[PDB]
Amino acid sequence: TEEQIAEFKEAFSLFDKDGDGTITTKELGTVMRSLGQNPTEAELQDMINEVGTIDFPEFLTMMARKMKDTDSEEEIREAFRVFDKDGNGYISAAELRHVMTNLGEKLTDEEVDEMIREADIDGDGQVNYEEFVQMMTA
Amino acid sequence: KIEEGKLVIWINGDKGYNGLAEVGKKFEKDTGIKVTVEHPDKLEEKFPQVAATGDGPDIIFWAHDRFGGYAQSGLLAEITPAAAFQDKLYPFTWDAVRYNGKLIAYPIAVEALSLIYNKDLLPNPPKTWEEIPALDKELKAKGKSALMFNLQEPYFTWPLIAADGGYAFKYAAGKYDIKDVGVDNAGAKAGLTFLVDLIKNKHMNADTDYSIAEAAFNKGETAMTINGPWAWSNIDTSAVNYGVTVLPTFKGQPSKPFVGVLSAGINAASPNKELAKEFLENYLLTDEGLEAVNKDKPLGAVALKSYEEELAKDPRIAATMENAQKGEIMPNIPQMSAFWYAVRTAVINAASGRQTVDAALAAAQTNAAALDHCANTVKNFLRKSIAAQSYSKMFSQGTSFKSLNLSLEAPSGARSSFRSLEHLDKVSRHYISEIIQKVHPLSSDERHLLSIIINSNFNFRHQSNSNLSNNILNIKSFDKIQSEYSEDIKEISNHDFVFFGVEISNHQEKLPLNKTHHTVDFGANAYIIDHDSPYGYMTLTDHFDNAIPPVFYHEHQSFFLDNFKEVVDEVSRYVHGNQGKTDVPIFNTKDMRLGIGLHLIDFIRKSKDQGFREFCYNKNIDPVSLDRIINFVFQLEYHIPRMLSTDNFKKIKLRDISLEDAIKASNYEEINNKVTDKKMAHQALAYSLGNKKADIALYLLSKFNFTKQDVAEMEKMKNNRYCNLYDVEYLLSKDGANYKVLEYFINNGLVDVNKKFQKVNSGDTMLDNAMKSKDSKMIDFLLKNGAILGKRFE
Ligand SMILES: OC[C@H]1O[C@H](O[C@H]2[C@H](O)[C@@H](O)[C@@H](O)O[C@@H]2CO)[C@H](O)[C@@H](O)[C@@H]1O
Ligand SMILES: NC(=O)c1cccnc1
Repeated sequence: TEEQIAEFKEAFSLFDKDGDGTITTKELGTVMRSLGQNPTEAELQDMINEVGTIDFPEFLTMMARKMKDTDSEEEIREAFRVFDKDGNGYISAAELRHVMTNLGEKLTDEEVDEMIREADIDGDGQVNYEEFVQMMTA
Repeated sequence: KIEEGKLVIWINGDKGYNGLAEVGKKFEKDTGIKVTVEHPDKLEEKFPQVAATGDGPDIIFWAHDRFGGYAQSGLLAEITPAAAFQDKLYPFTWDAVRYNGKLIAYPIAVEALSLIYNKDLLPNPPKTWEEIPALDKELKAKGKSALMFNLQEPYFTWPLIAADGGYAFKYAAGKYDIKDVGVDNAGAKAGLTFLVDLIKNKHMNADTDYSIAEAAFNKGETAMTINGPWAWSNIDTSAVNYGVTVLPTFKGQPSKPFVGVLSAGINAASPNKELAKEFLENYLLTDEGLEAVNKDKPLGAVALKSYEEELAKDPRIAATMENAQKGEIMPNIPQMSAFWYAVRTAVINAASGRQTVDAALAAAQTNAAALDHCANTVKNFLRKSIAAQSYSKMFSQGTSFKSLNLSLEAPSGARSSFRSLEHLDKVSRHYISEIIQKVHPLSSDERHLLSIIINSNFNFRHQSNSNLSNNILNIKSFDKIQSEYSEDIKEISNHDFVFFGVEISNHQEKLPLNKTHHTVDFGANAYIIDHDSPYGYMTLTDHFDNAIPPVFYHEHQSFFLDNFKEVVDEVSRYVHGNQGKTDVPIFNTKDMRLGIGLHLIDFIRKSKDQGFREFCYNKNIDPVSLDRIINFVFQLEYHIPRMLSTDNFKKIKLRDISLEDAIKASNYEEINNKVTDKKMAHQALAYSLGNKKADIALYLLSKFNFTKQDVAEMEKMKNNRYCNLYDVEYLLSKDGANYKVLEYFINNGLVDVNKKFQKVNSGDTMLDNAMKSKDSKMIDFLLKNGAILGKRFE
C-alpha cells in the first residue's frame, strides 16, 4: 500500500550492521521511530511474534500497518457540511466557533479564533468551506 | 472457556425461554447433547463484554439491531444455511440479519409494538394521540387512566418521536448515512413534546417502567398500554378483555415503530457451531419448535412461512404487521447502540424535567451522530492550513531558498495550499538523504548513539521578559505580533514561526538545563513544553546565523574547557550542507532526531579529541551529559508555525526581571510592580527613552505627574546607563521613535526647546539631533515651537 517513497532503505541501512538486508528485532522499534512511527510495546512484541532478525521485505509490510491515511478533500467537505445549517456552503464565524469550542478535542479559544480568522478569507464573518477546502489541495 | 459438547443459549427474560428449553430437551433426547437456556439481565450488554474475551453463550438471541455491532467486533460466526433452508423463511427476514453481505444470524420472528386496549373500559380505542388527554380525564373520574407504557426504554416512545418526522439514520447512496441523524429535527421535537406534555398534565408518570405499566394494564387500572406480542401471554392470564390494534396517529401521521427481528446468532468463540446450526435449523426453526416457544410467550410474526401462514390469521398478528408496515426495520449498523443510548437519555431527561425537550434532543443528536469526529476533522484541517501559510511564507519569500534549489512560487490563490507542507517534507527528505550518504557505513558506537538520540524526548524552551502565560501559554510569531521588514529578516522569512531552544527531557534535574541560545539569554521567564508539534521544523543552529562560536562564549564553557582538549578548537564552525555556508539543513518533526543524530555522528567522526569521542560513545551516557554534548556541538532551534497556545506547559522564573528588561519587553505587570514612586519613574522613563519605547514612556507619563524638577532629577541619575551619558533632551531627540514623547515634553513645558546639552554632544540642542537623523517631522516641530537656528559664540 506504499511505493515511490520505498519507506527508506536508506534509514534501514543505518541499522544493517552486517549489510545482509536484515536488522535485529530489538532495534525494530527504533528504526520505526526514526521514520515517525510510535508502535506500542504490545504491538512491537506481536509483530516480533510473527518471526531474531527481520529483513527489508518484512520491514516494509510492518510500517504499512501503522501508516495512517490522510483525510480526503471529500471527507473534509462532509465534516464541514454536517455543521452547515443552510446547506449554502457557508458557516458563520459564530457557528464555527461554537462547534470547534464545544465539540471534539479541547483547544484554547485563541487557537479557535486563529482557525476562524484563517478560514475567513473575505473577512465577512462567514466561512465558505467548499472554496476553502478546494483551495488547500495543490 | 466455552465448553464443547453442549449448547448454552441466552435469550431475554421477556421471551418464551421455557418453551425454548423444551426444544432444547428434544434436542438432547435426539443427540444426548444438553441445552441450557439462560436469561441474564442486560443480556445485550453482557454478551459483547464476555464474548470479546472468548466466553459467553453458544447462541445469543436478541432483536437484529444489535447484531451488526457484534459482527463488526468479531463476535459472531457466519451462518451457512443452504437454499432449501433459506427458502423456508421470508426473504425480508434474512435481509434483517445480513451485515456487510454475509448472514450473521438466523431470523426468528418479527416484533412490532401495537396499541393494546381494555375493551370493557374502552370499546372504541382512540385513533389519535391528540384525543388521549380527554380520554384520560374521563377515566380519571373513576380513578383510572387512559394509557400506561414503559417510559424507561426509548423503544416504546420511538413510534411517537418518529410519527411526525423523527428518524435514526437516513438511508442514502446505498447505505445508512451515519452523519444524517434525525433525532433533533422538528418532527422528533413535536413527538417528544407531546409525551412530555402528557406527563406535565398528569396523564402519565415519568417513572413508569415495563413492570409498572404491565401490572396496571393487567389489573384493569389503565385502559391502554403499548407493548409487543411477548406481553400477550400475561394479559391472557389476567382477567382483561383486550384488543390489539394500530397505534394512534400523531399530527395526522401514523406512529412508526422501530421493527425488530428476534434473531439467533452463533458465538464466534463457540466450539459447537455445527451443533448450534443443527439445533437452530432442524429443531427451533420448525413448526414444532416455534410452536413450543410461541405457546410459552408469543413470538409475533414468525419468519417460518409454514407456521406464519396460520399465525397471520390472528387479528393480533395482523395488527402487529400493520404497525410494522407503518414503521421501519431497524438498521443493524454498529452505530445503533450509541443511538439507542442517546435517545434513552433524552427521553428520560425530558420526561423528568431535568432537561428541556430541545436540549435533551440536541445532546442526543450530537451523541448519535458522533459530531466530535467531524469537529476534530475540521480542527485538524484548519490547524494544517495555518501551518501551510507559515511554510509558504518562508519558502516563497526567503531569498536563501532562491539561492538554493529550494524556492516555492508564491501561492496561486488568496492562501497557500498544502503544497508548502509537502515542500517541507521533500526539503527535509533532501537533507536527510545527503547526510545519510555522508555517514552510511555506520560503526557500532555511532549506531548506538543514533539510537539513543532517536529514543530521546525533547523539552522545548522559549524564554522571554514578556508575560506570556496565565493559565494559558500564548506565544505569538514575530509576524503575528507586528501585524497586530529588514532584508536580514527577509533572508529566511521564518518570522511567522515561534522559536524554541531544545533540551533532552528524560532527566530529574531542575529545568531548564540551558538558558542561552547562541549566547543570548532571551529572558527570565522560561516556558517549557514537553511534546513535539506536528508541523514544526528543526535547524541545527539559528536558521539565519549558522555559526557555532568559540567555547568561551558557551553557557557551560568551564565543563568543556576542563574535560576536553582538541574539540575546543573544532566546535566553532559553520553548520551547513553541500551547497555551501548558506545551505542550512532543515528537518520536519518526523525527521528531526535522525538528522540531529547523523550530523552529531559526522562531527564526532571528524574529531581528533579522543576523550571527547569516548565521552560521546559512552554506552551508558546519561541524558544530562547527552544534552551537554548536543547543546555544545549544535544550537538546535525548533520552530512552530504561527503561534503556540496551550494549557499544557511549565513556566520557570529564572531570576528577577530588571526594570530595563521589563521596559524593553513592554511587561506592564513588572513595570507596575516596580514603578511605584517618582524616583523609580525617573529611572523607568529614562529607560523608555533610551530603548525608544514611546508607548511605555507615555504610559508612565500618564501614571505620574512629571515636572521640570523631575527632569532636573533625571539628569542626576549616574546609576542609569542612559542619563549617565546623555541629556534628557538628547534622549528625547536622538531617534524619531521618541517623537510623541518629545511632543509631550514640549507641550507640557517640561523641557526648554533650546536647552544646550551638557553631556554627550555638549553645546548642541535637540534641533542638532533632529537634523542629524534627517527627521523632517521632528525638525519642523522643534522650529515651530521656538528652536533657535544656528550657533553663535556664546
Ligand atoms: O429501548 C431500546 C432498545 O429497543 C429494542 O429493544 C427491544 C427489543 O427489540 C424487544 O425484543 C423487547 O425485548 O423490548 C426491547 C425494549 O426494551 C432494541 O432491540 C434494543 O437494541 C434497544 O436497546
Ligand atoms: N526566545 C527564545 O528562547 C529563543 C529560542 C531559540 C531561538 N530564538 C529564540
